[PDB]
Amino acid sequence: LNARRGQILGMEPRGNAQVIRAFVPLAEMFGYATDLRSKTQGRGSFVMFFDHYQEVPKQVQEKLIK
Amino acid sequence: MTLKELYAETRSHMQKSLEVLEHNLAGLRTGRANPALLLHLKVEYYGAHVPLNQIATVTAPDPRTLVVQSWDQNALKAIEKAIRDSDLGLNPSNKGDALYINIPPLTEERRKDLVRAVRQYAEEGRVAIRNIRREALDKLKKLAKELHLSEDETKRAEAEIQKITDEFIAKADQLAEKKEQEILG
Amino acid sequence: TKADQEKLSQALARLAEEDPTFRVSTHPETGQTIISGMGELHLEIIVDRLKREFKVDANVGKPQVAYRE
Amino acid sequence: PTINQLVRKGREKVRKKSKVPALKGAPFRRGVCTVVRTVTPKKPNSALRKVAKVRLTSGYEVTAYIPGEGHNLQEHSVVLIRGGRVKDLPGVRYHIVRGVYDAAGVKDRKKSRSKYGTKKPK
Amino acid sequence: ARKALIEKAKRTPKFKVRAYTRCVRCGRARSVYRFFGLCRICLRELAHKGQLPGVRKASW
RNA sequence: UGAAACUCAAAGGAAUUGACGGGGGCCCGCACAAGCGGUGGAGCAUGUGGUUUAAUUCGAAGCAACGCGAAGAACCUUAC
RNA sequence: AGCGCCGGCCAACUCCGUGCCAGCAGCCGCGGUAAUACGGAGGGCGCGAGCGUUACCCGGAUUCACUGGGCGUAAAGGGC
Ligand SMILES: [Mg+2]
Ligand SMILES: [Mg+2]
Ligand SMILES: [Mg+2]
Ligand SMILES: [Mg+2]
Ligand SMILES: [Mg+2]
Ligand SMILES: [Mg+2]
Ligand SMILES: [Mg+2]
Ligand SMILES: [Mg+2]
Ligand SMILES: [Mg+2]
Ligand SMILES: [Mg+2]
Ligand SMILES: [Mg+2]
Ligand SMILES: [Mg+2]
Ligand SMILES: [Mg+2]
Ligand SMILES: [Mg+2]
Ligand SMILES: [Mg+2]
Ligand SMILES: [Mg+2]
Ligand SMILES: [Mg+2]
Ligand SMILES: [Mg+2]
Ligand SMILES: [Mg+2]
Ligand SMILES: [Mg+2]
Ligand SMILES: [Mg+2]
Ligand SMILES: [Mg+2]
Ligand SMILES: [Mg+2]
Ligand SMILES: [Mg+2]
Ligand SMILES: [Mg+2]
Ligand SMILES: [Mg+2]
Ligand SMILES: [Mg+2]
Ligand SMILES: [Mg+2]
Ligand SMILES: [Mg+2]
Ligand SMILES: [Mg+2]
Ligand SMILES: [Mg+2]
Ligand SMILES: [Zn+2]
Repeated sequence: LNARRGQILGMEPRGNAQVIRAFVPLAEMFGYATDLRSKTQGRGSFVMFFDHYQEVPKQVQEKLIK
Repeated sequence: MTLKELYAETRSHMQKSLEVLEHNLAGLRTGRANPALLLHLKVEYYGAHVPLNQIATVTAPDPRTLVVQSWDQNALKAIEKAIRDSDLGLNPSNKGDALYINIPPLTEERRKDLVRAVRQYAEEGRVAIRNIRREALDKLKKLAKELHLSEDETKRAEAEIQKITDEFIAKADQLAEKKEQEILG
Repeated sequence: TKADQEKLSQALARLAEEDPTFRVSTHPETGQTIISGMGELHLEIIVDRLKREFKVDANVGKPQVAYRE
Repeated sequence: PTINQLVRKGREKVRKKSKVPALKGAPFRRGVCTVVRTVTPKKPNSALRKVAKVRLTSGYEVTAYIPGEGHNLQEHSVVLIRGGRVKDLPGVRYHIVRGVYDAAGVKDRKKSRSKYGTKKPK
Repeated sequence: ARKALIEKAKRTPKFKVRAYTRCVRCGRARSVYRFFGLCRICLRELAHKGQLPGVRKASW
């Protein structure tokens, strides 16, 4: 989740199980559809909702212009 | 006949009754993340009814939802009317070669009959086991007699049968124990 | 292609007064209609229902990176 | 029967059996659905008609019919029911009125709108 | 192949064994009589019609 | 003595005209019989079924479809 | 200026879409590629600031029959 440009916010239990909540930019949120299957053996889930705006680092900034 | 081949025959005979249990436990609306619960269902493929395990691919990605991956989009409408079939009370989306089924949190009216269903399939498995064991002792009654075998021998053959029988019982108890905690979870 | 373009603009018109969250606006430069939305599932059912209730001679990309400056 | 007989016993009056028990003396009754279903009818009709089992505020839980094309009803949906049977759907003694509570009208009705809860077009 | 085959039958082909009689009022490739050029159906249509000279119903 | 819930759009009465009868009566047709030569069995001719096949074109289905539409398929005919 | 209807009862007809599907239905019943019966349109009938629906009472029900019904075979003569 962090190598997906993630900034964690905390974790909590649920079905025991446990829930984890973070902030991830949409661009790095495509493979994550089926990636939770590759990891959790098909036992995880998610929801994903938009939040806000920010300023991408100049590593991806100055390279998106092409 | 003989002993080792009677045990292998027994352990084999009891396995089939055990796997039959697992079949009966998946095909229930469990925690409802199960894929095989929807894998067997009466449909309508070209007039004739047939099991959809020769029609589509059930796969359970996330637990809360489930997909019934199909390969015939005129059968998905035959499946969709066959999912909307009296039972599960579920509202599936369809098409785009897709067929999604989200699962509501099991209510205490259905959670009530789920456990009750599990333990029922549980006991019947054990009775399948125990009825096989008695078949095995009768296989032993003749086999000891037929072969002019010792007494203290034919005693341990009984205990060795019990050892075997308490094998398939503990697993059967453990199967329906887990499947419950997924319903209570 | 090509003469059934006016059913597209009339298809999503039945969904504008029925679902007022997503938008349909053509691109100035590059020039093309972009069907906005809220998510993949939101813009999968619009793509599905149109292809199977409204025929719509169409096939799309499509990413969704929709940046702003 | 003799005039005398009629004095003794008397002409037995005929009783009107109500045709809608769950309604319980009301014109309408609110309820909540337990199943969303499609049930095939008897001979010689073949289809899959939209039927929703509803547990009413009268304590009752009967089988209700969803008229028109396209419904949004699901489990936990709140709905209002009226009278009305179906000659070829046994057990179904009641109709669900479109356009009330969680039950929404049919889209793009033109004829006979007020029966299907469809506002006037623009 | 109905209108293209009766027109094929008007054009003299490449070799003479391919010569087949085609009816001259309906277009049959079988039961076509060279004495009438029609076919056994258009024979009976016109026999009763009398327009076949002399051709009358036989009964002996 | 004798309910109901539920469920059906009929359950019935007689009579009429048909058809049917392992019902009757009086008849006829190579229908049986009485006769005579055949088929099935053999080898081939010809048509279908099936499979085969790039195609083995389509139709005809108990009688009343099977030397039938074809009273002339090497090519043509010929639709595959 | 809206609502209901426009298969028979029962007043008011065609077109297209659909193909025992989607749906209508108060009864008998409609939809299996020419649907006056389904959905829309054009057209028509009926009412009007109302129109349709559900629930109930009575009517038609002479179908609890005093007015004004029956009981051989239809439901019904009591075993005597
Ligand atoms: Mg000892
Ligand atoms: Mg307006
Ligand atoms: Mg022609
Ligand atoms: Mg030509
Ligand atoms: Mg001839
Ligand atoms: Mg008679
Ligand atoms: Mg008679
Ligand atoms: Mg006779
Ligand atoms: Mg022969
Ligand atoms: Mg053939
Ligand atoms: Mg045919
Ligand atoms: Mg004959
Ligand atoms: Mg009216
Ligand atoms: Mg009329
Ligand atoms: Mg009229
Ligand atoms: Mg006319
Ligand atoms: Mg249309
Ligand atoms: Mg109507
Ligand atoms: Mg009838
Ligand atoms: Mg039509
Ligand atoms: Mg009508
Ligand atoms: Mg109409
Ligand atoms: Mg009344
Ligand atoms: Mg009157
Ligand atoms: Mg009157
Ligand atoms: Mg009266
Ligand atoms: Mg009467
Ligand atoms: Mg009287
Ligand atoms: Mg009477
Ligand atoms: Mg009687
Ligand atoms: Mg007595
Ligand atoms: Zn001719």
